[PDB]
Amino acid sequence: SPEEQLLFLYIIYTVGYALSFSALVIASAILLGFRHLHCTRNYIHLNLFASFILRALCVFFKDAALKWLSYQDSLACRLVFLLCQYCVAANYYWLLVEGVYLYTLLAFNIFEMLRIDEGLRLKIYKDTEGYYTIGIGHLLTKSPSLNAAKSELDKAIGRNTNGVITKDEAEKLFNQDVDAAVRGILRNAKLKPVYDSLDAVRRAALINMVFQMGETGVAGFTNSLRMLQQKRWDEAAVNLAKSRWYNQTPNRAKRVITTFRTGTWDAYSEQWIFRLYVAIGWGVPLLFVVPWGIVKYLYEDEGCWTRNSNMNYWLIIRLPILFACIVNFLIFVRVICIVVSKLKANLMCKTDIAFRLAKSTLTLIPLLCTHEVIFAFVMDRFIKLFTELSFTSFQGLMVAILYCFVNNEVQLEFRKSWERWRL
Ligand SMILES: CC1(C)CC([C@@H](Nc2ccc(-n3cnc(C(F)(F)F)c3)nc2)c2ccc(C(=O)NCCC(=O)O)cc2)C1
Ligand SMILES: CCCCCCCC/C=C\CCCCCCCC(=O)OC[C@H](O)CO
Ligand SMILES: CCCCCCCC/C=C/CCCCCCCC(=O)O
Repeated sequence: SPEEQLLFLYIIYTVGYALSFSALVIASAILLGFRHLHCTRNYIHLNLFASFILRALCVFFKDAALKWLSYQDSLACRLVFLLCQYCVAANYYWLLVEGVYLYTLLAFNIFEMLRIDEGLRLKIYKDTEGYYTIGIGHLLTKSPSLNAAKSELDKAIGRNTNGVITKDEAEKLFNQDVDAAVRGILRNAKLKPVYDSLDAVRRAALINMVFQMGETGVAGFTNSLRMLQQKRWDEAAVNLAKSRWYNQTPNRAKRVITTFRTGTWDAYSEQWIFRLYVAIGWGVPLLFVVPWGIVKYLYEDEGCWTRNSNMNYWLIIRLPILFACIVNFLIFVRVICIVVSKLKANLMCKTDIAFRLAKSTLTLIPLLCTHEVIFAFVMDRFIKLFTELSFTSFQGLMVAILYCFVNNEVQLEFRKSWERWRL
Protein backbone atom coordinates (compact mmCIF):
# COMPACT_ATOMS: atom_id res chain seq x y z
CA SER A 1 0.00 0.00 0.00
CA PRO A 2 1.31 3.58 -0.75
CA GLU A 3 -0.16 5.34 2.37
CA GLU A 4 0.80 2.40 4.68
CA GLN A 5 4.46 2.57 3.47
CA LEU A 6 4.71 6.36 4.19
CA LEU A 7 3.16 5.88 7.70
CA PHE A 8 5.39 2.88 8.71
CA LEU A 9 8.65 4.74 7.74
CA TYR A 10 7.46 7.68 9.93
CA ILE A 11 7.17 5.33 13.00
CA ILE A 12 10.72 3.76 12.69
CA TYR A 13 12.10 7.35 12.16
CA THR A 14 10.31 8.96 15.17
CA VAL A 15 11.00 5.92 17.48
CA GLY A 16 14.61 6.09 16.18
CA TYR A 17 14.98 9.67 17.53
CA ALA A 18 12.93 8.79 20.67
CA LEU A 19 15.37 5.90 21.50
CA SER A 20 18.42 8.06 20.52
CA PHE A 21 17.33 11.20 22.52
CA SER A 22 16.60 9.24 25.75
CA ALA A 23 19.82 7.12 25.39
CA LEU A 24 22.00 10.24 24.78
CA VAL A 25 20.43 12.13 27.76
CA ILE A 26 21.00 8.98 29.96
CA ALA A 27 24.57 8.46 28.51
CA SER A 28 25.52 12.17 29.03
CA ALA A 29 24.09 11.96 32.61
CA ILE A 30 26.39 8.92 33.27
CA LEU A 31 29.60 10.72 32.03
CA LEU A 32 28.70 13.86 34.13
CA GLY A 33 27.36 11.91 37.16
CA PHE A 34 30.43 9.77 37.93
CA ARG A 35 33.46 11.94 38.93
CA HIS A 36 36.06 9.35 37.69
CA LEU A 37 34.62 9.73 34.13
CA HIS A 38 35.65 13.46 33.98
CA CYS A 39 38.44 13.25 31.33
CA THR A 40 39.13 15.05 27.95
CA ARG A 41 38.07 11.84 26.04
CA ASN A 42 34.58 11.83 27.64
CA TYR A 43 34.25 15.70 27.42
CA ILE A 44 34.71 15.35 23.58
CA HIS A 45 31.88 12.69 23.69
CA LEU A 46 29.54 15.06 25.68
CA ASN A 47 29.76 17.73 22.91
CA LEU A 48 29.16 14.97 20.31
CA PHE A 49 26.06 13.75 22.28
CA ALA A 50 24.83 17.39 22.56
CA SER A 51 24.95 17.80 18.73
CA PHE A 52 22.81 14.59 18.33
CA ILE A 53 20.47 15.69 21.22
CA LEU A 54 19.82 19.17 19.58
CA ARG A 55 19.30 17.45 16.16
CA ALA A 56 16.59 15.25 17.80
CA LEU A 57 15.00 18.40 19.41
CA CYS A 58 14.66 19.93 15.85
CA VAL A 59 12.98 16.71 14.61
CA PHE A 60 10.51 16.68 17.58
CA PHE A 61 9.82 20.46 17.22
CA LYS A 62 9.13 20.15 13.43
CA ASP A 63 6.71 17.24 14.12
CA ALA A 64 5.00 19.11 17.04
CA ALA A 65 4.49 22.15 14.71
CA LEU A 66 2.47 19.93 12.26
CA LYS A 67 -0.47 20.29 14.71
CA TRP A 68 -1.72 23.85 13.80
CA LEU A 69 -0.73 30.08 6.60
CA SER A 70 0.90 26.60 6.33
CA TYR A 71 4.05 25.63 8.34
CA GLN A 72 6.09 25.38 5.04
CA ASP A 73 5.51 29.17 4.45
CA SER A 74 6.36 30.20 8.10
CA LEU A 75 9.75 31.68 9.17
CA ALA A 76 9.82 29.44 12.32
CA CYS A 77 10.23 26.30 10.13
CA ARG A 78 13.21 27.84 8.26
CA LEU A 79 14.99 28.53 11.63
CA VAL A 80 14.30 24.97 12.97
CA PHE A 81 15.70 23.68 9.63
CA LEU A 82 18.75 26.07 9.86
CA LEU A 83 19.40 24.84 13.46
CA CYS A 84 18.98 21.19 12.26
CA GLN A 85 21.56 21.77 9.48
CA TYR A 86 23.93 23.30 12.13
CA CYS A 87 23.56 20.10 14.28
CA VAL A 88 24.27 17.87 11.23
CA ALA A 89 27.56 19.79 10.50
CA ALA A 90 28.49 19.64 14.27
CA ASN A 91 27.95 15.81 14.26
CA TYR A 92 30.61 15.44 11.50
CA TYR A 93 33.08 17.99 12.94
CA TRP A 94 32.83 16.55 16.52
CA LEU A 95 33.44 13.16 14.75
CA LEU A 96 36.58 14.76 13.19
CA VAL A 97 38.02 15.89 16.59
CA GLU A 98 37.03 12.37 17.85
CA GLY A 99 39.36 10.93 15.18
CA VAL A 100 42.05 13.68 15.62
CA TYR A 101 42.12 12.99 19.44
CA LEU A 102 42.39 9.18 18.89
CA TYR A 103 45.31 9.67 16.44
CA THR A 104 47.25 11.90 18.96
CA LEU A 105 46.38 9.35 21.76
CA LEU A 106 48.21 6.65 19.66
CA ALA A 107 51.19 9.06 19.18
CA PHE A 108 51.76 9.83 22.92
CA ASN A 109 53.94 7.34 24.85
CA ILE A 110 56.58 7.14 27.69
CA PHE A 111 59.27 8.62 25.34
CA GLU A 112 57.10 11.75 24.77
CA MET A 113 56.12 11.81 28.52
CA LEU A 114 59.83 11.85 29.68
CA ARG A 115 60.92 14.37 26.95
CA ILE A 116 58.48 16.85 28.62
CA ASP A 117 59.54 16.11 32.25
CA GLU A 118 63.35 15.57 31.79
CA GLY A 119 63.94 18.08 28.92
CA LEU A 120 66.97 18.10 26.58
CA ARG A 121 70.64 19.01 27.19
CA LEU A 122 73.19 19.48 24.38
CA LYS A 123 76.21 20.04 26.72
CA ILE A 124 77.32 18.28 30.01
CA TYR A 125 75.74 19.94 33.11
CA LYS A 126 76.52 19.58 36.87
CA ASP A 127 73.06 19.44 38.55
CA THR A 128 72.19 20.42 42.23
CA GLU A 129 72.78 16.82 43.54
CA GLY A 130 76.37 16.72 42.21
CA TYR A 131 75.57 14.33 39.30
CA TYR A 132 76.68 15.26 35.75
CA THR A 133 73.73 15.01 33.32
CA ILE A 134 73.25 15.36 29.48
CA GLY A 135 70.65 14.48 26.77
CA ILE A 136 67.19 13.47 28.03
CA GLY A 137 67.84 12.89 31.77
CA HIS A 138 70.97 10.76 31.32
CA LEU A 139 72.83 10.93 34.67
CA LEU A 140 76.50 9.95 34.43
CA THR A 141 78.54 9.86 37.73
CA LYS A 142 78.38 11.94 40.99
CA SER A 143 82.26 12.09 40.83
CA PRO A 144 83.14 15.86 40.95
CA SER A 145 85.37 15.79 37.80
CA LEU A 146 84.21 17.22 34.41
CA ASN A 147 87.36 15.67 32.80
CA ALA A 148 86.33 12.17 34.03
CA ALA A 149 82.59 12.86 33.34
CA LYS A 150 83.45 13.65 29.67
CA SER A 151 85.51 10.40 29.50
CA GLU A 152 82.67 8.42 31.22
CA LEU A 153 80.30 9.78 28.54
CA ASP A 154 82.94 9.13 25.76
CA LYS A 155 82.77 5.32 26.37
CA ALA A 156 78.95 5.61 26.71
CA ILE A 157 78.63 7.31 23.24
CA GLY A 158 81.43 5.72 21.08
CA ARG A 159 83.56 8.67 19.83
CA ASN A 160 85.21 11.65 21.66
CA THR A 161 82.62 13.96 23.32
CA ASN A 162 84.49 17.35 23.77
CA GLY A 163 81.25 18.40 25.58
CA VAL A 164 78.60 18.89 22.85
CA ILE A 165 76.41 15.81 21.94
CA THR A 166 73.97 15.92 18.93
CA LYS A 167 70.12 15.51 19.14
CA ASP A 168 70.32 11.98 17.53
CA GLU A 169 73.05 10.72 19.96
CA ALA A 170 70.89 11.96 22.92
CA GLU A 171 67.81 10.04 21.53
CA LYS A 172 70.05 6.93 21.09
CA LEU A 173 71.18 7.22 24.79
CA PHE A 174 67.53 8.00 25.79
CA ASN A 175 66.28 4.65 24.28
CA GLN A 176 69.06 2.90 26.30
CA ASP A 177 67.96 4.54 29.62
CA VAL A 178 64.22 3.75 28.99
CA ASP A 179 65.24 0.11 28.11
CA ALA A 180 67.40 0.08 31.30
CA ALA A 181 64.36 1.35 33.25
CA VAL A 182 61.92 -1.36 32.08
CA ARG A 183 64.57 -4.15 32.57
CA GLY A 184 65.03 -2.91 36.18
CA ILE A 185 61.26 -3.02 36.99
CA LEU A 186 60.91 -6.58 35.55
CA ARG A 187 64.17 -7.52 37.47
CA ASN A 188 62.55 -6.33 40.77
CA ALA A 189 60.33 -8.58 43.00
CA LYS A 190 58.15 -5.67 44.28
CA LEU A 191 57.76 -3.82 40.91
CA LYS A 192 57.17 -6.65 38.34
CA PRO A 193 53.69 -7.76 39.76
CA VAL A 194 52.34 -4.15 39.95
CA TYR A 195 53.79 -3.24 36.42
CA ASP A 196 52.30 -6.40 34.81
CA SER A 197 48.85 -5.52 36.36
CA LEU A 198 48.99 -1.83 35.24
CA ASP A 199 47.63 -0.67 31.86
CA ALA A 200 50.01 0.88 29.21
CA VAL A 201 49.26 4.46 30.47
CA ARG A 202 49.80 3.69 34.22
CA ARG A 203 52.85 1.52 33.19
CA ALA A 204 54.53 4.59 31.65
CA ALA A 205 53.83 6.43 34.96
CA LEU A 206 55.71 3.65 36.88
CA ILE A 207 58.66 3.69 34.31
CA ASN A 208 58.82 7.54 34.69
CA MET A 209 59.51 7.24 38.48
CA VAL A 210 62.25 4.57 37.88
CA PHE A 211 63.83 6.87 35.23
CA GLN A 212 64.17 9.80 37.72
CA MET A 213 64.74 7.93 41.08
CA GLY A 214 65.76 4.31 40.23
CA GLU A 215 64.68 0.64 40.45
CA THR A 216 65.62 0.15 44.18
CA GLY A 217 64.37 3.70 44.98
CA VAL A 218 60.70 3.42 43.84
CA ALA A 219 60.57 -0.19 45.26
CA GLY A 220 60.48 1.47 48.72
CA PHE A 221 56.91 2.83 48.06
CA THR A 222 55.52 -0.51 49.47
CA ASN A 223 52.36 1.32 50.76
CA SER A 224 51.51 2.88 47.28
CA LEU A 225 52.55 -0.10 45.05
CA ARG A 226 50.07 -2.50 46.82
CA MET A 227 46.95 -0.25 46.47
CA LEU A 228 47.94 0.28 42.73
CA GLN A 229 47.91 -3.54 42.18
CA GLN A 230 44.47 -3.58 43.98
CA LYS A 231 43.20 -1.05 41.29
CA ARG A 232 42.57 1.54 44.11
CA TRP A 233 43.84 4.60 42.15
CA ASP A 234 42.30 7.43 44.24
CA GLU A 235 43.66 5.97 47.53
CA ALA A 236 47.18 5.66 45.98
CA ALA A 237 46.95 9.23 44.58
CA VAL A 238 46.67 10.87 48.08
CA ASN A 239 49.32 8.40 49.53
CA LEU A 240 51.93 9.28 46.76
CA ALA A 241 51.49 12.99 47.72
CA LYS A 242 52.65 12.08 51.29
CA SER A 243 56.09 11.18 49.78
CA ARG A 244 59.64 12.61 49.69
CA TRP A 245 59.37 12.53 45.85
CA TYR A 246 56.23 14.75 45.84
CA ASN A 247 57.83 17.42 48.10
CA GLN A 248 61.26 17.30 46.28
CA THR A 249 59.91 17.64 42.67
CA PRO A 250 56.20 18.64 43.03
CA ASN A 251 55.38 19.74 39.42
CA ARG A 252 56.69 16.43 37.97
CA ALA A 253 55.05 14.22 40.68
CA LYS A 254 51.55 15.87 40.27
CA ARG A 255 51.63 14.89 36.55
CA VAL A 256 52.75 11.26 37.25
CA ILE A 257 50.18 10.84 40.15
CA THR A 258 47.31 12.18 37.88
CA THR A 259 48.31 9.58 35.20
CA PHE A 260 48.06 6.82 37.93
CA ARG A 261 44.73 8.19 39.22
CA THR A 262 43.02 8.64 35.78
CA GLY A 263 44.95 6.32 33.40
CA THR A 264 45.05 9.19 30.82
CA TRP A 265 47.68 11.68 29.47
CA ASP A 266 45.59 14.80 30.50
CA ALA A 267 48.29 16.07 32.97
CA TYR A 268 50.64 16.33 29.87
CA SER A 269 47.91 17.84 27.58
CA GLU A 270 47.83 21.61 26.86
CA GLN A 271 44.63 23.54 27.84
CA TRP A 272 44.49 25.34 24.41
CA ILE A 273 44.15 21.97 22.51
CA PHE A 274 40.61 21.30 23.91
CA ARG A 275 39.67 24.95 23.02
CA LEU A 276 40.72 24.16 19.44
CA TYR A 277 38.43 21.05 19.33
CA VAL A 278 35.37 23.15 20.44
CA ALA A 279 36.38 25.69 17.68
CA ILE A 280 36.22 22.80 15.12
CA GLY A 281 33.05 21.06 16.38
CA TRP A 282 30.88 24.18 17.04
CA GLY A 283 32.92 26.90 15.23
CA VAL A 284 33.61 25.54 11.71
CA PRO A 285 29.86 24.44 11.13
CA LEU A 286 28.80 28.09 11.78
CA LEU A 287 31.31 29.29 9.04
CA PHE A 288 29.37 27.43 6.23
CA VAL A 289 25.84 26.88 7.70
CA VAL A 290 25.04 30.60 8.14
CA PRO A 291 26.17 31.60 4.48
CA TRP A 292 23.89 28.75 3.26
CA GLY A 293 21.06 30.07 5.45
CA ILE A 294 21.53 33.66 4.13
CA VAL A 295 21.65 32.63 0.39
CA LYS A 296 18.56 30.34 0.80
CA TYR A 297 16.58 33.17 2.50
CA LEU A 298 17.57 35.77 -0.15
CA TYR A 299 17.80 33.77 -3.42
CA GLU A 300 15.95 30.35 -2.92
CA ASP A 301 13.22 30.98 -0.28
CA GLU A 302 10.47 28.41 -1.16
CA GLY A 303 8.98 25.92 1.35
CA CYS A 304 11.50 25.94 4.32
CA TRP A 305 14.21 25.85 1.53
CA THR A 306 13.27 22.16 0.73
CA ARG A 307 13.55 22.97 -3.05
CA ASN A 308 17.41 22.81 -2.91
CA SER A 309 17.88 22.22 -6.68
CA ASN A 310 18.82 25.41 -8.64
CA MET A 311 22.48 26.61 -8.13
CA ASN A 312 25.87 26.08 -6.28
CA TYR A 313 24.04 26.77 -2.94
CA TRP A 314 23.74 22.94 -2.40
CA LEU A 315 27.58 22.54 -2.53
CA ILE A 316 28.31 25.16 0.20
CA ILE A 317 26.70 22.82 2.84
CA ARG A 318 27.76 19.48 1.07
CA LEU A 319 31.49 20.31 0.23
CA PRO A 320 32.51 21.02 3.89
CA ILE A 321 30.85 17.78 5.22
CA LEU A 322 32.59 15.83 2.33
CA PHE A 323 35.94 17.43 3.50
CA ALA A 324 35.29 16.26 7.11
CA CYS A 325 34.52 12.74 5.80
CA ILE A 326 37.51 12.50 3.39
CA VAL A 327 39.90 13.50 6.25
CA ASN A 328 38.01 11.14 8.70
CA PHE A 329 38.64 8.22 6.28
CA LEU A 330 42.34 9.26 5.97
CA ILE A 331 42.53 9.05 9.82
CA PHE A 332 40.51 5.77 9.80
CA VAL A 333 43.13 4.12 7.44
CA ARG A 334 46.17 5.58 9.30
CA VAL A 335 44.78 4.62 12.83
CA ILE A 336 44.37 0.98 11.57
CA CYS A 337 48.11 0.99 10.39
CA ILE A 338 49.21 2.20 13.89
CA VAL A 339 46.89 -0.11 15.94
CA VAL A 340 47.94 -3.31 13.97
CA SER A 341 51.64 -2.22 14.41
CA LYS A 342 51.40 -1.67 18.21
CA LEU A 343 49.46 -4.98 18.70
CA LYS A 344 52.01 -7.08 16.65
CA ALA A 345 55.03 -5.40 18.39
CA ASN A 346 53.34 -6.09 21.86
CA LEU A 347 53.35 -2.27 22.53
CA MET A 348 49.53 -2.49 23.07
CA CYS A 349 47.00 -4.99 24.51
CA LYS A 350 43.31 -4.99 23.40
CA THR A 351 42.32 -4.18 27.03
CA ASP A 352 43.86 -0.61 26.71
CA ILE A 353 41.83 2.67 26.23
CA ALA A 354 43.52 3.46 22.85
CA PHE A 355 42.33 0.10 21.40
CA ARG A 356 38.74 0.18 22.81
CA LEU A 357 38.35 3.89 21.79
CA ALA A 358 39.65 2.93 18.30
CA LYS A 359 37.18 -0.02 18.32
CA SER A 360 34.23 2.53 18.63
CA THR A 361 35.62 5.48 16.59
CA LEU A 362 36.69 3.31 13.56
CA THR A 363 33.08 1.94 13.59
CA LEU A 364 31.33 5.41 13.63
CA ILE A 365 33.57 6.98 10.89
CA PRO A 366 32.36 4.56 8.05
CA LEU A 367 28.89 4.46 9.72
CA LEU A 368 28.30 8.23 9.30
CA CYS A 369 30.68 9.19 6.44
CA THR A 370 30.39 6.31 3.87
CA HIS A 371 27.03 7.50 2.33
CA GLU A 372 28.43 11.09 2.04
CA VAL A 373 31.58 9.89 0.09
CA ILE A 374 29.72 7.33 -2.22
CA PHE A 375 26.94 9.81 -3.32
CA ALA A 376 29.33 12.87 -3.04
CA PHE A 377 27.89 14.95 -5.95
CA VAL A 378 24.38 13.46 -6.40
CA MET A 379 21.70 16.19 -5.84
CA ASP A 380 18.61 13.83 -6.04
CA ARG A 381 13.72 1.43 -5.41
CA PHE A 382 12.15 4.48 -3.58
CA ILE A 383 11.22 2.15 -0.63
CA LYS A 384 14.79 0.67 -0.47
CA LEU A 385 16.46 4.17 -0.46
CA PHE A 386 13.96 5.30 2.28
CA THR A 387 15.97 2.91 4.64
CA GLU A 388 18.39 5.90 5.06
CA LEU A 389 15.71 7.34 7.42
CA SER A 390 16.24 4.37 9.81
CA PHE A 391 20.04 4.81 10.13
CA THR A 392 19.99 8.67 10.46
CA SER A 393 17.38 8.33 13.29
CA PHE A 394 19.17 5.54 15.28
CA GLN A 395 22.65 7.29 14.76
CA GLY A 396 22.42 8.84 18.26
CA LEU A 397 21.55 5.49 19.93
CA MET A 398 24.67 3.86 18.33
CA VAL A 399 26.93 6.81 19.48
CA ALA A 400 25.46 6.43 23.04
CA ILE A 401 26.04 2.62 22.96
CA LEU A 402 29.65 2.64 21.50
CA TYR A 403 30.86 5.65 23.58
CA CYS A 404 29.08 5.00 26.93
CA PHE A 405 26.97 1.84 27.61
CA VAL A 406 29.57 -0.72 26.27
CA ASN A 407 32.51 1.37 27.76
CA ASN A 408 34.42 -0.64 30.41
CA GLU A 409 35.13 2.42 32.64
CA VAL A 410 31.40 3.32 33.08
CA GLN A 411 30.59 -0.38 33.92
CA LEU A 412 33.28 -0.16 36.69
CA GLU A 413 31.53 2.93 38.15
CA PHE A 414 28.07 1.23 38.31
CA ARG A 415 29.51 -1.89 40.08
CA LYS A 416 31.76 0.33 42.32
CA SER A 417 28.65 2.44 43.30
CA TRP A 418 26.48 -0.72 43.86
CA GLU A 419 29.24 -2.20 46.09
CA ARG A 420 29.31 1.04 48.21
CA TRP A 421 25.49 0.70 48.69
CA ARG A 422 26.05 -2.73 50.33
CA LEU A 423 29.22 -1.70 52.29
C1 LIG B 1 27.98 -1.98 15.85
C2 LIG B 1 28.93 -3.19 16.00
C3 LIG B 1 28.23 -4.53 15.77
C4 LIG B 1 30.22 -3.07 15.22
C5 LIG B 1 30.89 -2.59 16.48
C6 LIG B 1 32.20 -3.20 16.78
N1 LIG B 1 33.19 -2.67 15.82
C7 LIG B 1 34.60 -3.05 15.77
C8 LIG B 1 35.10 -4.19 16.40
C9 LIG B 1 36.47 -4.44 16.30
C10 LIG B 1 37.30 -3.58 15.58
N2 LIG B 1 38.74 -3.85 15.45
C11 LIG B 1 39.39 -4.88 15.97
N3 LIG B 1 40.67 -4.80 15.64
C12 LIG B 1 40.84 -3.72 14.90
C13 LIG B 1 42.15 -3.24 14.27
F1 LIG B 1 42.27 -3.77 13.03
F2 LIG B 1 43.22 -3.65 15.03
F3 LIG B 1 42.12 -1.87 14.18
C14 LIG B 1 39.61 -3.11 14.78
N4 LIG B 1 36.77 -2.53 14.95
C15 LIG B 1 35.48 -2.25 15.04
C16 LIG B 1 32.56 -2.82 18.25
C17 LIG B 1 32.69 -3.83 19.20
C18 LIG B 1 32.96 -3.50 20.53
C19 LIG B 1 33.09 -2.16 20.91
C20 LIG B 1 33.37 -1.79 22.38
O1 LIG B 1 33.57 -2.65 23.18
N5 LIG B 1 33.37 -0.39 22.79
C21 LIG B 1 33.61 -0.01 24.17
C22 LIG B 1 35.01 0.57 24.33
C23 LIG B 1 35.05 2.06 24.68
O2 LIG B 1 34.26 2.88 24.14
O3 LIG B 1 35.90 2.47 25.52
C24 LIG B 1 32.92 -1.15 19.96
C25 LIG B 1 32.66 -1.48 18.64
C26 LIG B 1 29.73 -3.16 17.27
C1 LIG C 1 23.51 15.18 35.25
C2 LIG C 1 23.15 15.83 33.93
C3 LIG C 1 21.87 15.23 33.36
C4 LIG C 1 21.23 16.16 32.33
C5 LIG C 1 21.23 15.53 30.95
C6 LIG C 1 22.20 16.25 30.02
C7 LIG C 1 21.46 17.03 28.93
C8 LIG C 1 22.28 17.03 27.64
C9 LIG C 1 22.60 18.45 27.19
C10 LIG C 1 23.77 19.07 27.44
C11 LIG C 1 24.90 18.47 28.26
C12 LIG C 1 26.13 18.15 27.41
C13 LIG C 1 27.01 19.36 27.07
C14 LIG C 1 27.90 19.84 28.22
C15 LIG C 1 29.24 19.12 28.31
C16 LIG C 1 30.37 19.86 27.59
C17 LIG C 1 31.23 20.65 28.57
C18 LIG C 1 32.22 21.55 27.85
O1 LIG C 1 31.84 22.38 27.03
O2 LIG C 1 33.66 21.48 28.14
C19 LIG C 1 34.27 20.36 28.78
C20 LIG C 1 34.75 20.68 30.20
O3 LIG C 1 33.75 21.38 30.94
C21 LIG C 1 36.06 21.46 30.18
O4 LIG C 1 36.94 20.93 31.18
C1 LIG D 1 19.29 21.21 29.56
C2 LIG D 1 19.74 20.13 30.53
C3 LIG D 1 20.84 20.63 31.46
C4 LIG D 1 22.20 20.09 31.06
C5 LIG D 1 23.34 20.80 31.79
C6 LIG D 1 23.96 21.91 30.94
C7 LIG D 1 25.27 21.48 30.30
C8 LIG D 1 26.46 22.22 30.91
C9 LIG D 1 27.40 21.22 31.56
C10 LIG D 1 27.40 21.06 32.88
C11 LIG D 1 26.61 19.93 33.50
C12 LIG D 1 26.40 20.22 34.99
C13 LIG D 1 26.86 19.04 35.84
C14 LIG D 1 28.20 19.34 36.50
C15 LIG D 1 29.33 18.56 35.83
C16 LIG D 1 30.55 19.44 35.62
C17 LIG D 1 31.69 19.02 36.55
C18 LIG D 1 32.34 20.24 37.15
O1 LIG D 1 33.27 20.82 36.54
O2 LIG D 1 31.96 20.69 38.25
